[PDB]
Amino acid sequence: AMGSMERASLIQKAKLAEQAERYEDMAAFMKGAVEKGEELSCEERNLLSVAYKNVVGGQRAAWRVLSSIEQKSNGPEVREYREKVETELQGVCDTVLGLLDSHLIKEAGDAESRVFYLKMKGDYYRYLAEVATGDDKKRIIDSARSAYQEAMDISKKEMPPTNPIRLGLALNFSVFHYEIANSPEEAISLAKTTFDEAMADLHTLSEDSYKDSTLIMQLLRDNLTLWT
Amino acid sequence: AMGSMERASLIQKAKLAEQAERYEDMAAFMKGAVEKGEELSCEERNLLSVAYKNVVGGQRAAWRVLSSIEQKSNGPEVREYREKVETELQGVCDTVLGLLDSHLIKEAGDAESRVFYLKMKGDYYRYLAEVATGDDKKRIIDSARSAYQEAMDISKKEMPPTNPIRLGLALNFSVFHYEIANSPEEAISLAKTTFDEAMADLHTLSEDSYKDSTLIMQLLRDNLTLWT
Amino acid sequence: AGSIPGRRS
Amino acid sequence: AGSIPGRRS
Ligand SMILES: *Cc1ccc(S(=O)(=O)N2CCOc3cc(Cl)ccc32)cc1
Ligand SMILES: *Cc1ccc(S(=O)(=O)N2CCOc3cc(Cl)ccc32)cc1
Ligand SMILES: [Cl-]
Ligand SMILES: [Cl-]
Ligand SMILES: [Cl-]
Ligand SMILES: [Cl-]
Ligand SMILES: [Mg+2]
Ligand SMILES: [Mg+2]
Repeated sequence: AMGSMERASLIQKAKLAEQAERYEDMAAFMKGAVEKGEELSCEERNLLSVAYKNVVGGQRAAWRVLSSIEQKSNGPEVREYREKVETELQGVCDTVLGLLDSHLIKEAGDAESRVFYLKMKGDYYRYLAEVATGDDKKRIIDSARSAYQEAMDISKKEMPPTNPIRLGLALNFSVFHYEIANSPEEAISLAKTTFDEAMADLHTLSEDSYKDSTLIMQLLRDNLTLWT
Repeated sequence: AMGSMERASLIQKAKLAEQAERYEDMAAFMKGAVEKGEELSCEERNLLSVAYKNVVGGQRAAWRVLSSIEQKSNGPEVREYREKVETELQGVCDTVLGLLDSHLIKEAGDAESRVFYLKMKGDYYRYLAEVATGDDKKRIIDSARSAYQEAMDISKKEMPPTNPIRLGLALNFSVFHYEIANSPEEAISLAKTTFDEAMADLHTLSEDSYKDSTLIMQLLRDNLTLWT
Repeated sequence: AGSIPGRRS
Repeated sequence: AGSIPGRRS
């Protein structure tokens, strides 16, 4: 669809779309950029993630509103409209997963890129799991688990405990354990051990790296306070 | 597009879409409802207006961000993307104007409905005027003026000076004078006379009508403070 | 300046 | 609870 636009122009327009808070456009520009077939830089990976996280985040919030109304109600309209939003959400998740599978993950050899993409894979299966009810729901949960686990294994071997991607991965995998997998103790354990191991490595960091690591540590702490 | 859905289901889904903050969906449901060909009730007119005002409001905010970047810049990408957003915005305004012309206005005989729709007509021509530059820009401005003027003439003959539709119309026409027509004195005069004539009629109102009228009077006052 | 909002809020 | 935001803000 964006096949006729230059890669650099798609990236530029994704940055403009973010500034304009046009996240659907942003996501379309970034999908076009990925489909050029070249690997993404650090900055470009963040544009891709920001775009789709915002699009699906809005769909999730709408699905939650509609699901609440539907549950209180229990004509067909609320269920029909919740189903419409759900199908759209699933479509976006499938699109992101398709970009990761064709071919971002397989071409990502550096630990930072590969962990980034596997964290995304876990997240979009997690979003699918939030709305799943059918014969494949266990399998969707396991797909999220498997992606997060591979990312964790690489991160623990290849990155310091304060690395922001490693920290964000652990944060999100802990949310998976608490909210999806019905494993609140695993969630609490992961968040605690992540926080403590990062704390012990902060002394190695510059001011700017310290700010990033402590920002995510505070999110881990905020969850621990909510969960305990 | 919504031709196979019942009118009542479209209205119900527009209300759900508003609760879910899905304003594009809201607008599509309300377009489908209008296209059933029946007149709209007071509540339904407000759903139609809310939906499109929110959609175009987001487009306007994005266009302003992009137009600012473009003006600071003065490759083709910023202009191209501003043009894309502009074309989309114009398309939505044309859609709303088309609903008003086919056939909401011509079937609206009561003063309240006819003023409501002519106020909308003025507003969507005003939004077109905000982005216009070509040979038709004077004509777009005059189309907004003409719609607002007809609404004003009816409102002054048929509604009390505290009527909220009459007040909102005067508010928006005053914004037209200030921001579009380069007539700040006309804008200030209209806002002042509207405010003062409403103030003098508040004694006739119930508590709930008083709250609505004073709410809009405060908006008139906020503009007067900004403009003077 | 400001035009009318779509809802009282 | 909360997952990571897309940007530091
Ligand atoms: C254009 C217009 C003016 C007033 C109304 S209303 O009185 O029905 N009402 C509902 C819509 O949003 C409002 C905002 C404010 Cl500040 C006051 C009243 C309303 C509808 C349309
Ligand atoms: C999943 C993930 C974790 C960290 C980063 S980042 O360090 O590049 N960065 C930019 C994206 O948004 C952030 C939010 C927070 Cl709270 C901390 C750092 C970042 C990117 C992706
Ligand atoms: Cl639907
Ligand atoms: Cl590679
Ligand atoms: Cl474009
Ligand atoms: Cl009629
Ligand atoms: Mg090229
Ligand atoms: Mg019917």
